[PDB]
Parts: sequence; structure tokens; C-alpha cells
Amino acid sequence: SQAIKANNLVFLSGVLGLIPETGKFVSESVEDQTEQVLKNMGEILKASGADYSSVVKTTIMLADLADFKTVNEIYAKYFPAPSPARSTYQVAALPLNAKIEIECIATL
Amino acid sequence: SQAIKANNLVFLSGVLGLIPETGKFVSESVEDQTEQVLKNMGEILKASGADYSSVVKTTIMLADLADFKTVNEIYAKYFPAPSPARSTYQVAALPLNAKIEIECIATL
Amino acid sequence: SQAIKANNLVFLSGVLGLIPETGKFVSESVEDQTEQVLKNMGEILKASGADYSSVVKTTIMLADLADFKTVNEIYAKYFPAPSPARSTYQVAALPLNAKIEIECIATL
Repeated sequence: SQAIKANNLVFLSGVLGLIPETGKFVSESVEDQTEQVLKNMGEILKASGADYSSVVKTTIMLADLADFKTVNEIYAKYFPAPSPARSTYQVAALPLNAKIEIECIATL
Repeated sequence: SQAIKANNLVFLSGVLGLIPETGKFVSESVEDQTEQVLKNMGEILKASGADYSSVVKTTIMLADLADFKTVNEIYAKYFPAPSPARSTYQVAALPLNAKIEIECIATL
Repeated sequence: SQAIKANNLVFLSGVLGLIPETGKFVSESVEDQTEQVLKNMGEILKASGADYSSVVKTTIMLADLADFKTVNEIYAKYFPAPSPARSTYQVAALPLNAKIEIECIATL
């Protein structure tokens, strides 16, 4: 599932920068994918009765930490200060060769 | 500890594909290790008063994402749809050169 | 934020081995950084009304799993048995080229 509610909380799967409907990446660029991830996350959270403001913890998995400034810039637009708790790191690879995956936990 | 209950929830340590008793890998193959991980997880969850059906979130750490189809096939047997929330990624290395590590969170 | 309380629980961001005040690494060595991470974590937890003994789950992200014995030794001093649930793995890279990042979840 994309999200599981256990009841004070909701647990999101790691989100990729895919057009939900089609399962293809929005583009090859981390800049588009990051924003698509965040958009996708907002949809999943809202459907779940959560929202960006109820997120308590995120984890950002990157293909390349050199992308961090662009990623942070975009992320900060959806999660302005004070923002969720967060961890960030560069992994060896992501599913479907994605540039970025973000998972999160939110309150209901 | 292998698991900590905080009380609506239980938090599992990342599980490796070891024969619990002996601490040696079941084999070198991701196919055996994945299944051993899942078996080990079921034991830990049950001992804890949880079970596969109460798992809400998993994280699969892989040595090689090329293993994903085999891993998914096995995983899907223990976690049929609708399955827990889940993240998957390839790490640089795992403890003891394991092929796969899975952690999870479950309800009580 | 460094930590978010949702209320039975507190979620910590991944902690690096920086002198909090200055934002520079305590040193280049994993041995100093690991200990600084743990110290930093204790401060964040206490400020939050938690403490090392209320931590339920940690995740250790390493630059090099060859560092595991030194890391484990230090960690075990702050988290003696029975210790939190825990996952450990080697990532491709960490923010600011850190040697180690640890995140955690604790009870209040």
C-alpha cells in the first residue's frame, strides 16, 4: 500500500517522481522528480486525512548528494520551517533508477 | 534488542538472513536470505505479540537492486496485498556482507 | 526541526558529529564523530523530555562499514543492553561528507 494508518499515525511508502496515473517518471531530472515526489506525497497524505503540516518525520534518499541544494530548495517550499524531522543520505541506487525517493510519517 | 514495544507499536531491528540459533547466513544467495529474513521477522513479531498482518511499515535494504524481482516475489508471499507501507533501496554495503536487510514497524 | 514530538513519541532528525554551536565537525575521524553524534542526540532527546533510556529505535548510517567495531563500541556506552531496536548499513555518502549519521525515535 502507499500508506497505512495506525491510528494516531500514517506511514507512507517511499515515493518516486512518477506521474501517478502512468507510472513513468515526470522527467529524468532530479529537479522535476523532487517536485513530483512532493506533489505525490501531498496527495497521499490528504487522501489519508493528513497533510504536509501534519508530517513529523521524513527521509530523503538521493542518487547523488550533489543534488542537495536543488532538492532542499524545492522541499523547503512544501515543508517550510519549522519543518518535519528529517534524514538525508545518498544511496547506491533507487528503484527504476530514480533520482530521489522520500518516505514519511505523519499524524492524523 | 531485536524488538522494542512502545505500546501500541513494536519496532524491529533490521533483520539479516541468518539462522537465528547459529548466526551464520542460511546461504550466500539473496533468494534464501530474503526468505530467511522474512521467517526470522515472523518469529520476532509473533514473540512480540504482533504478526505479519499487523506490520504497518517496512524498509528493504538491498546489496543489489538487480535482485528486486526475486526479493519482491518472496516478500509478496509473506506480505500479500494490501501490504505494509514500504521503502526499497540499494545501499553501499550491509552488515556481514548480507544481501538483504529488512526492518519494520508493527501494531500490537 | 531537530525533533518533532507526536505526543507519546519523539522523532529525531539524522544527527551528524558537529559541534552544535559552530556547525563544524568535531574532527575528521569516525571515532570522534560517532561520540559527538551520541552526545548531540542526548541533548536533543533531553530537551525534548526524552532520554537515551527512552529511545526505542535507531538507524546508523555509515560511510564505511569497516568502522563498525569502533562505532559499536562507542554506541554501546550510550546504549547499553538491552538497547534500542537498531538498523545499520553503509550508504554511498552522507551530508557534508560525514562519517556517520544516526536518527532515532523515542518515547516521552
